Amino acid sequence: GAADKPRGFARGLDPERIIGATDSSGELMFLMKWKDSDEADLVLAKEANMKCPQIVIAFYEERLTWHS
Amino acid sequence: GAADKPRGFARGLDPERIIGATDSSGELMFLMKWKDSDEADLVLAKEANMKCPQIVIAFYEERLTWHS
Amino acid sequence: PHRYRPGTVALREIR
Repeated sequence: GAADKPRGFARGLDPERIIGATDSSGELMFLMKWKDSDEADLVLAKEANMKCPQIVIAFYEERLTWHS
Repeated sequence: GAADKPRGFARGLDPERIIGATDSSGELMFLMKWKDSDEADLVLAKEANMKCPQIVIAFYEERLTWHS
Repeated sequence: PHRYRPGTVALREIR
């Protein structure tokens, strides 16, 4: 709602690790764990790609799976 | 040899798109297509991660699978 | 020399 600010990247925190993902709205989002904070937030993947690409990469790298 | 052909990023070309990935050697590598080249070649993921993070992200985004 | 493998990013929908 209008007063639920700041949220996500607007909290000014340093991204630590992506811990989850969702597509329920049509746009990909990441559940972001921030350094030194217990509360993880949803952030747009498009925003994370811009703001913390290495964090995005690390998330994908950890979930890369080979198939046979 | 002293005069081995430059490979990968050392060739000074602009990356275009990652074609595929493999961790055969124990290091994760990408088959990189370069702009205006028909001559793809293997680069380390850690190197691609730093030099063209948006290309690495685009690769992983193309290959998201939802297990649940 | 330019073989590559079948690999995906295995995600789990939160919802």
